[PDB]
Amino acid sequence: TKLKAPAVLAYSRKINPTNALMFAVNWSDRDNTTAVMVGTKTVAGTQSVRGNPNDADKGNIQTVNFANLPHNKNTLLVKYNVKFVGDVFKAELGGGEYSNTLQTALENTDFGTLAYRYVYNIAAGRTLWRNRVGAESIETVITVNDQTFTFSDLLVNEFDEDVDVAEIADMVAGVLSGEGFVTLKVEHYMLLGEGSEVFPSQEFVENSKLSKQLFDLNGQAAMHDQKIGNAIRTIDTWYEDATTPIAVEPYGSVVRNGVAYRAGNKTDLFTLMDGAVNGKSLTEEDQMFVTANLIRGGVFGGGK
Amino acid sequence: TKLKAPAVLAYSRKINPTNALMFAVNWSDRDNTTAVMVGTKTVAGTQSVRGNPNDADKGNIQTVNFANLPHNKNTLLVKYNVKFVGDVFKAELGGGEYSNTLQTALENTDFGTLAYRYVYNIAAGRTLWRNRVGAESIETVITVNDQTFTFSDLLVNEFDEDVDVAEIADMVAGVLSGEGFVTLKVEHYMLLGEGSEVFPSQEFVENSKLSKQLFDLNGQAAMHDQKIGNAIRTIDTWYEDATTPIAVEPYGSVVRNGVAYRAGNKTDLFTLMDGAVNGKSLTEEDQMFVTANLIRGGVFGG
Amino acid sequence: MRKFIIVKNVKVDGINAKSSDITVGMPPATTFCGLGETMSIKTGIVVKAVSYGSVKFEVRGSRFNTSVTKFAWQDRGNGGKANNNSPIQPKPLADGVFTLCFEVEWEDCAEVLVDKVTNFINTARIAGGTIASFNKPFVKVAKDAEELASVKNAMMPCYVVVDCGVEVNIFEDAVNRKLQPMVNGYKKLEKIVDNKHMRDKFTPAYLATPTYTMIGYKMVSNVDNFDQALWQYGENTKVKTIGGIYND
Amino acid sequence: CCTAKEDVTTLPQIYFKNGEGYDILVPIGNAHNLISGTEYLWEHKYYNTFTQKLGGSNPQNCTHACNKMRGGFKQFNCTPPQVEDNY
RNA sequence: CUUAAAGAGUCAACCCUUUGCUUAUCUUCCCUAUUUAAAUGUUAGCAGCCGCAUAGGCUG
Repeated sequence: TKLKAPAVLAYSRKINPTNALMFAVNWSDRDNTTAVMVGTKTVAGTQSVRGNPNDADKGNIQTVNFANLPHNKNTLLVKYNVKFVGDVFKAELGGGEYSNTLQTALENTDFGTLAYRYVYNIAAGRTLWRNRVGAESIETVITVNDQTFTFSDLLVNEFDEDVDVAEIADMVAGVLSGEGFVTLKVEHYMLLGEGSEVFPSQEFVENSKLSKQLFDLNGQAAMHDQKIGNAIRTIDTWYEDATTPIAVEPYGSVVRNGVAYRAGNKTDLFTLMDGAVNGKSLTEEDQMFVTANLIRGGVFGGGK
Repeated sequence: TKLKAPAVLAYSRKINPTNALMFAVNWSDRDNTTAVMVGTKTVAGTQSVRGNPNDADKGNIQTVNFANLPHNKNTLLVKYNVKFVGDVFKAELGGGEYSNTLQTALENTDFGTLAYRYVYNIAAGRTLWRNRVGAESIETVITVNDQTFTFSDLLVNEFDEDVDVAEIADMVAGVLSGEGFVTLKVEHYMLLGEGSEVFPSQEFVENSKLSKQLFDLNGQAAMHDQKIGNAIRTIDTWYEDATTPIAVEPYGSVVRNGVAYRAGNKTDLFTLMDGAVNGKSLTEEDQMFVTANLIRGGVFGG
Repeated sequence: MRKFIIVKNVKVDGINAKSSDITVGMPPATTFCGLGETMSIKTGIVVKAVSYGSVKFEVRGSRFNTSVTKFAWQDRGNGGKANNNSPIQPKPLADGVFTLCFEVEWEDCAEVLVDKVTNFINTARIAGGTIASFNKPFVKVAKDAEELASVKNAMMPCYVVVDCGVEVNIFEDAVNRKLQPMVNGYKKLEKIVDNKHMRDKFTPAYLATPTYTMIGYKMVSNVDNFDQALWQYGENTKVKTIGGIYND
Repeated sequence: CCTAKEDVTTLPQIYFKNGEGYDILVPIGNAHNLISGTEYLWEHKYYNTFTQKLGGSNPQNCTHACNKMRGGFKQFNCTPPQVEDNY
């Protein structure tokens, strides 16, 4: 009767970013780059914890990683690549019937908009996260298919119209809508000032020697591929009471803040996917949300 | 009933100093800077603890880091930059309602006084800590927005009125009370004397061959950005029975003296924050203190 | 005669560094043999053996503890819980730079082989890790054991993996022989009955548990017999080197 | 009590070449190598190892070995040597 | 046909005071550096004219 979902339905991710390496340059001398190295320092502080005042007179010594621009370079340079891949509907472990009728129900999905918002998050430098705070200007250089595009200061929380973002979203939507691949080589330049703190990815480790460990590749500050990924796929402006774009998540999850904007309101990925497969009609943006979840990849479990 | 604070309500710091580098110049030839390098030396001493006189005949060897001006330069030059960042009421991690009603409760905070006292701590040279002792004179240079300002003769422990401090604090308060950012670029020149011991930031290393270790960057003596910052936000003269300004800490903690001038008397940041969100009224100086804690940054949740 | 294709400096970011429950780090030979077989399936080129070497490698985390990856919510019936950090299994990741060499059956011209190889690599991963950049693959050939040495040194520089077998067992050999365990194959524990939940509806399925050998890393140069460093599938659902156990 | 319990969800699945055909392998871990070998590497002072605690936060809900060996299990640190920067 | 397929670690921070490394000292004996040699890369480039000149062409 009802076409139910497999026990596990799995898709691979289709936006594949690399690690972001962090160099230091001068804004008007971008061909003399030097790597930003992770260092270690002592940090003494107080016990300023909301709970207990009875131990605020004691201190706490700590040691942490830190990363800074040198005192003779004013510009942070962040480098990475992003590979977009097609065949966004070939399941990796899910069955045949459910996945194929879903591929059929979603072939009319607005891929131009998804490609635009991906490329736009890349070009405006949302992937730079806290490295955006306090920048004089941000300049993004994207090299794709022997073409070089330059982007100056761009509004991140609005997907404002730009002819070059659209010109790259052309090829990106062409690959996503069909098959093949396309690789963008991305550079970011931020004018922060000589000696400014940069913000590499923070490590999630049980390490008693450090209170804060920054991600490093042979000592050089870097950012996790998965964090750049979480930045790029932040395109969801379609949940109820929508304010700012959030990352494509099956439950609209922002565990960061302790809320999920798609929990228990008929608008989660599984409700909408069961709808799409079982004959129901989908909004253009519900189609976009479900297909963006497929682009995200995942191992969606539960069912029979 | 009560607006409970979200468990992960946190603000990011808004006064961002860099690490300070330590050079040596001559007082009247400031274009010939050479860097102060951290060295290592043996130090032999006595066992002179208050407790045991039985070890008073025993010695002790150590190796320690040390930092001196050369014997041909008489002036220490400390360099750093400080970036002030606005949106001091937009929370980093906390949700909406608690943070939004707190932002509404504090829109009448004296941003002029906050900016003035920050800029003043920078201009009077409090950020130099022990490098201020024994100076024939101190000369501070702050550059901001293609404008240069020089300071000599400023009392560190009093917020005396000064026209240049106020003129810089104007831009600083324009950023802190609105949006945007601004970078003050700071140099300090101290006439200490040739060969003078200088005082970089000290490190802690569990067990090392070194008993006392100094903060260096590529071998050059330096000061932690957090130490300069702690000097910058020493503006709190509003705790009970206040003598001198203390650094803005939610409990007014001064761990170096083992006391907390705002702990356990309904003057801490958490009591005042709860009151402000839950209808109760704050003094003008209490609004200043709470906004200064928001500019400090930190986690304000269970 | 004997043709090889070499791809130097394969920067890979995001490797699934857990090869088994007791080995975390360099991806094992089973992984690179599976990569070679995937290429065989996807291009049609017959892949005799593969030899891989580490140029750079780093497991994420500290010296004695691997990094955690932040699990995102993924399963049905969890909406009443997606407002909190998802529970979390261990999944150590790593980042590295490798040099690969595939022995292939090729009769055509080198340009066609190189282009097909590149077009495959552009669609692949390595042990789950995203391939960020690789050099242009190039072909070499060997008749006698003299040209085999040239093919060998063409991979320079990198540390390749040789199989030095198991004397007592994994743990005793690690302690005494100062070598490194490595997943070399699998042991079938039980046949799986229903392919309702498998990658295939038809392929034979088994619950398995890894089988290991004791390996060593050596500079492709210092290796004398290059066959001792070329890994391929084979007997008893393991993998091994063309030249057997390493002692020249 | 030594009865089998088949379950393949969440577990990895690889193809493996069996005589120019393929078997699907579903790997599971061996209790002996972690209980015994952890104790052994501890006895013989083998330090080239990662410590890995299994069944986080609530181990007793996972396995008796996890429940009573809360310090963690030792894994062979299989990092390879790296080509030095200078060449 | 890769222990395949999937994933944001994030806020904040004063490490501070003080110090004698002291005494003494034999590094000694012996020694064949040898044969031989194409720097090749023909060097590989440029000085003057006409020119609206980084269009093209021409002088021994």
